[PDB]
Amino acid sequence: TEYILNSTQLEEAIKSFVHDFCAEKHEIHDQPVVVEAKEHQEDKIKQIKIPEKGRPVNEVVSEMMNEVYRYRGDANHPRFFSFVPGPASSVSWLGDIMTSAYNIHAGGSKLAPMVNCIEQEVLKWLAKQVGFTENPGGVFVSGGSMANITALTAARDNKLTDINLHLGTAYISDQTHSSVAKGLRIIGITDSRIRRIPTNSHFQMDTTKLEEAIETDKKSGYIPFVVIGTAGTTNTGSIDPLTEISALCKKHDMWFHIDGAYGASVLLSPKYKSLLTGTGLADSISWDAHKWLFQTYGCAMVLVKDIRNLFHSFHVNPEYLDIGMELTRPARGLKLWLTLQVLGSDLIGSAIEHGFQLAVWAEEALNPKKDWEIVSPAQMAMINFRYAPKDLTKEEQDILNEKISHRILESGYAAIFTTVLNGKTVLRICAIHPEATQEDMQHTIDLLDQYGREIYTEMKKA
Amino acid sequence: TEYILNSTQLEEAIKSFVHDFCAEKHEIHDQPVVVEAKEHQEDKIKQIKIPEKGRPVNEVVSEMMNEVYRYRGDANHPRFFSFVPGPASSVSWLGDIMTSAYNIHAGGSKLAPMVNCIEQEVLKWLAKQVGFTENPGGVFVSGGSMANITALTAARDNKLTDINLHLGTAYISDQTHSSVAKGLRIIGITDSRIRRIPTNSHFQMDTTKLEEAIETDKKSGYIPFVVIGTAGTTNTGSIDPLTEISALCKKHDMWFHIDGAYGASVLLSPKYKSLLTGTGLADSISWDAHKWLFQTYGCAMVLVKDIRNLFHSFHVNPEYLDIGMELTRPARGLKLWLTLQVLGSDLIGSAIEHGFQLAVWAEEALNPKKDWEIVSPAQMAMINFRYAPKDLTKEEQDILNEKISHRILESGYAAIFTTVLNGKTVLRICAIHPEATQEDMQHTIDLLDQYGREIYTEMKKA
Repeated sequence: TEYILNSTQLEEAIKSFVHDFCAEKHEIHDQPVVVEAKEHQEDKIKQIKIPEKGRPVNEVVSEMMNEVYRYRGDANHPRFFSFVPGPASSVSWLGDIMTSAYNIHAGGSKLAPMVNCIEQEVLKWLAKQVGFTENPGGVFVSGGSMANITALTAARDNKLTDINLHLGTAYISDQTHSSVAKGLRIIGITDSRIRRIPTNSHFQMDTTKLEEAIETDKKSGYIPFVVIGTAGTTNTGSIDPLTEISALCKKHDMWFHIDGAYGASVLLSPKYKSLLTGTGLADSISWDAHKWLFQTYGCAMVLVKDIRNLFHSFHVNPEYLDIGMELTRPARGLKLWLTLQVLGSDLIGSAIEHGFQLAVWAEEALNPKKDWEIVSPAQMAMINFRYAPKDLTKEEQDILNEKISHRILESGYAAIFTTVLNGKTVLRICAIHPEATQEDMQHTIDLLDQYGREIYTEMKKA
Repeated sequence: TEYILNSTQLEEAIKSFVHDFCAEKHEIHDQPVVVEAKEHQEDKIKQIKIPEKGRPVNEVVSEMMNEVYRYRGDANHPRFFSFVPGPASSVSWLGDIMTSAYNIHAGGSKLAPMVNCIEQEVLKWLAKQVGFTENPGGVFVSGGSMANITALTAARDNKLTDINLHLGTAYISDQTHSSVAKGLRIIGITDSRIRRIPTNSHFQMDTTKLEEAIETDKKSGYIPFVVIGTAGTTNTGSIDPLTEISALCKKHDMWFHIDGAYGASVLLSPKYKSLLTGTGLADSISWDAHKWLFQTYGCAMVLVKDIRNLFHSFHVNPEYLDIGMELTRPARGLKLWLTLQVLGSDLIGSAIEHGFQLAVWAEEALNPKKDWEIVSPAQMAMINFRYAPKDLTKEEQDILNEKISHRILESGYAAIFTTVLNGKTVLRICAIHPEATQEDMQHTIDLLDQYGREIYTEMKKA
């Protein structure tokens, strides 16, 4: 039992892993972006049981490095063009290492008071960038889903009671992230009472159809209580009409929550900050640091304009008076604080702006290309496009684009996935890697066009 | 921008911290259990701003180590007799380092499939220990709070509709953790509809008064839908009558959820496993690994007997079909798996049993002591006791017990805090440190008795 907490075998394995991993960090370019697992790999894991007797440490570590951690998308590779695993700074890694070492937590007791002070300082700073100048509040959460549910609960407790909750209705767009409707169900709003407002050609929420749905629901006897606008859509990086939405909310006595899990980072970019004008109008906003603030999963934030709303929703005593929904938390904000102090907000701002440039470069490289359609132009480091030769009908065009995705993934040169946009299968690129160059974007596009016409000629008909 | 993700200054700072921390791990005994911060320390943190220009890494590192991380309760000290910060194995630390290094996540996408395979293997194994043999399900959560709300949301969707949700009532004891009632509010159950059933002298839920409240509420027109039994109360480690409660739930069509954030680990102890007979009767159960599975915050699990109930509450499409409430999660289960593989379940079991022995040793040392009352006997590594000389009245007895707590904390020899139990201030000991000895328990009690009569004689009246 004296070798449970600490042993020399462990102390060595830790130092060895850190050393080895730092060394392998310098040969990321030589490695494929995405390594895929074979179909027998799952059973290989399921056949390792939870043993009664312990195993030698480095034997288990090697097993995890080879059989578990190996099969992933390296988000720290410049040509990993997805954003769900975000590029993770080693400053953030260091934050995790220290926080886990000291074994401390946020909230809960008062044994670690400075932990909460650190997090509070960050949340205050983030409040400034959003546009909350009055008396804001906030809490660190594990992700956007948790950020969304936290805000929507505050929204619900602020607008509805237990006897009219069944009459409450919520409003989102068809490009709104799925966690929002999911979170709405959890707090008591049925899917039948969650309106999916259509979007522009620019994928922004149609505020005209929004108001129509609001007046109709109000007339039916329902109680419209919240509109969720997205600042940085998952698919296209589009932004809902923030001022227009806020106007309707003030008019119809509705809570305005902005889902800025991805796009809220743009506030740190002096060049593109103006795109999120009116975030300070919202009553609450979500923000993930593991997306565009270069953190490891998971470090996300939710901010409210009036802190009294978080108290009314999440206080412990006397249940009628950060917090919520957790009591004791992992010290998530500590690694973000460390990142801010070491890198500074200017540098982080510059990195975000480089993300915009990468998408633009992808579009500029796609323009001369023949039969390449731009479904969504370069917007907030994102771009959606497809190879659509006139010869192939609708169905075989979608299959073509999917085959292109598989072809480049197997090549291990870049990570590009397919998303359904406007009814058609579309290739998507989200480039936010700080060290990605124009050559990276150019060659990738050139490699995509190559695969595009390779599979094109493979359509031997009939 | 090329020094955001990685730099030599960072690679050195990482290797330096890990190396230095492992070295200081050999002098934990020489250090005080709790280091308390002065009243100027908060301002010392608030005066450091979020800089636009980056700071040198080790300057920031030293700052956090000295001004932030320094002020904490060392849970890895054998005489830290609280459990909220649990004793953290370095295997768990290693798990954190690896998980953060590879920058991977659970759920979400299909880029890291073996991560989910690993977590699922653990959850299946944990299901076996609870008694879910039919078709169970589960998801890793950030803590007990998240485990409770996940299960209670499942409870609600299974028993109530949107128009009678306001009529639903829940039933807990006066010893049930505060996160439970808080979570009930979040999913739509107001505090006025959360019944606090009184407890025995053994601090177990009175199943007789429970049925009375159920029949009364049923007659009033309310809809009793869930009872939350606790397997291992925060204060005394008491266990509610699991079979009695389950019987009532089957009879009255109610969901049975067990809060085993702390006590569910006892299932791993072959000696004391029988104390949790009937856990398999519940429809859901919570379980924290950062409490008695020697993990860092936060690593917790929630299990349900019927996985379909979790699907009905947390599915994404078509919202009428792990998961919930999160989509993408930190790979929390990976560090638990590493711990399980390295230490084995037998060794973990032995440590738990050693926790029991420590509490027993505290009681055995307290029996000969005069004027020391045992409010709660050694139960699940917990014991509650007080120094109550007949000379001092009720109020000054409580003040006495609080001063003893302060006296031993300032000495830095042990961490013992006060809890209110049966209306009176009481010293509480939770000893779960795998390397704590009988001398540790004996000297602690002897030191308390010393301080007890020291403050006693300081009551110079009148």
